[PDB]
Amino acid sequence: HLVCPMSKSPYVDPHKSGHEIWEEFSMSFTPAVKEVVEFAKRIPGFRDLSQHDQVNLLKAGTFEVLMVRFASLFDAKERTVTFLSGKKYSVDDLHSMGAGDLLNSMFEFSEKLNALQLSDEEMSLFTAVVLVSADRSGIENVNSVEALQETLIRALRTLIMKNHPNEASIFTKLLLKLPDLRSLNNMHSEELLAFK
Ligand code: HEM
Repeated sequence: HLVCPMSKSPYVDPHKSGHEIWEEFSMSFTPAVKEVVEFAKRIPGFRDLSQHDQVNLLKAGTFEVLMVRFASLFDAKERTVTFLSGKKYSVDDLHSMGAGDLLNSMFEFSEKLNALQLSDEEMSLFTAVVLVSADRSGIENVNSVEALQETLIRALRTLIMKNHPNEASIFTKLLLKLPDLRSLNNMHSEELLAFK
């Protein structure tokens, strides 16, 4: 089994080589990855970062961007995960196929985010913040990335205050999702790299 919803299905043909399995999986997740690249190019200040820092932000942050974008695949009420094919699998079945604490943590994350029911504009600006907030270990011009982060966070505060003048705490709640995403990213990378 391959219990990642970026796949078309969690079932693996055991008579395929590791390479064929990855190739097929890549045909499923690659369009999503390319969509994050096009999204990043549309953050105006992103293009002013060095080419190295652009690539490194995408390398570190693509997972967190997609986690936000695809939080709606996790239906906490139905306890189902929708895979990129549109097929749905119960949490129980996925656990029997080898999913565990990480899947549970993503449900918890998605439930809390899904429940905020952000508008498209709010979700899009939050996602920009997520990308530019990516792990900085690979970054050559930290101050430039921090400046862009600050600019986007200010825009997000302004948008949230417009849209939620009596619930400003939504802005703080969104910032507090950043270390949660970093945790999901760390745990997920461990699972990704352990895949045999
Ligand atoms: C291109 C991006 C991604 C790749 C290449 C990838 C790959 C993988 C691989 C190889 C595994 C281990 C599968 C197994 O052992 O059965 C995994 C686990 C998983 N991934 Fe992904 N993934 C990606 C993005 C995402 C995203 C964006 C999400 C959430 C929206 C996600 C959700 C999950 C879940 C729920 C698991 C199982 C967690 C558990 O074991 O409890 N993946 N991923």
